Amino acid sequence: TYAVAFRLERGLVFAADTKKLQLWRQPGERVFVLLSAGNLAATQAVVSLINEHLSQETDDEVTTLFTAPNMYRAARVVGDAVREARSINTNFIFGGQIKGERPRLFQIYPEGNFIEATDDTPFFQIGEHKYGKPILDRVARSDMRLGEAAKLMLLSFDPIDLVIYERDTFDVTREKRISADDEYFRNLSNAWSDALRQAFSKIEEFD
Amino acid sequence: TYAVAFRLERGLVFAADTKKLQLWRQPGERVFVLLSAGNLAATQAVVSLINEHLSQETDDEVTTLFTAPNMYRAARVVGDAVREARSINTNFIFGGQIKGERPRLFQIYPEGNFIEATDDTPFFQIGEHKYGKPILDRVARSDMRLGEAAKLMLLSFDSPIDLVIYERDTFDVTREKRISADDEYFRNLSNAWSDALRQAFSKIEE
Repeated sequence: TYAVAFRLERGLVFAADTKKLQLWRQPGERVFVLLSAGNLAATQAVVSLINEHLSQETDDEVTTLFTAPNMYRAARVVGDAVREARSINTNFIFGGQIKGERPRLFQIYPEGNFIEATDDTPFFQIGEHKYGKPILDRVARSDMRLGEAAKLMLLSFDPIDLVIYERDTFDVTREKRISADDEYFRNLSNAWSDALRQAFSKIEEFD
Repeated sequence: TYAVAFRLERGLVFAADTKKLQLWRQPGERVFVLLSAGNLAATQAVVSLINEHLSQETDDEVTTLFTAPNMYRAARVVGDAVREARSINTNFIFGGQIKGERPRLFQIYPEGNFIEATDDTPFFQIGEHKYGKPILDRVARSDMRLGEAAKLMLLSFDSPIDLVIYERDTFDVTREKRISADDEYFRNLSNAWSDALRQAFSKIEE
């Protein structure tokens, strides 16, 4: 499998093929999205540990997703789960927003350490292969619209769960599953062939 | 690691990143190119078996690269070496031309069986990741110019790179060079591709 996420000024966009996209939410206060591109047992193990602490934790000092005061602290909670799940290979992407702070996006490595998305590096890719990485490197900007980034991300896939998180909304109203049978996806793909052909036609003319 | 080849009306183009590109030739008569996407030992074992039959073969009925009457028969020689090398799990690409026949291109699997390039899909890719497959699927044409195809192969890859261009009916390979990352021509082409992609994406935002 493959998954990809973008951090933009207007918010966050998450995409993963076929659940590979996991959602936590306290209405008005916080939203979290975890993307996975490992095996099904590995995703469930990490999700179960996160949920165990939310549902059964007795110790007040242990930080959970719902007591984390900021997104860095929340990323450390997910980092702990990813590390501990190995006891029960691939990276995870974790992003979201807590009230009082900007939306933030992280890539979690197997040992629980992570890196954060920046202005210069506004997206993360996970899976066996980082599909369409050159197209993202060349075209992506942190000030693109959420719908524009969603389109660019879908063209890098070559059944897809797509989630657009709008900054300061604390919900996932703009969520959608996109099949091969979908109408707009085929028409977008057709337009992308013609545009790439025209683009390369100008490259061959340019020389 | 990566290699790619194109079968065009005007000839053949071969590319591999960093030899993983191997040449054989008889002036005016035949030319062959092997591309590898495995370790040094696997590539070396296959090449050494091909050359062993060319240099030391006592049995005249055994087909070699220089006795093969056509490129299908030449591909079977390479297939035998690829299979026998595993005695001493990566694909190879094999292409060339023998006098009296069109240029032909093949992808060899680990057991020595192969498939030939058709004009529907005029290219092969081998390695861990088939880098740029979607760009090649969308843009590649069998009627492209040789330089045009080479540019598409490098731009779709978007990684030095060893490149070989064979012109149809010449039966020699001269256009062979190692393209570094700092090369000024590849820089200018890369910058033009970014802008062309940005223009292309701007048209689909609409």
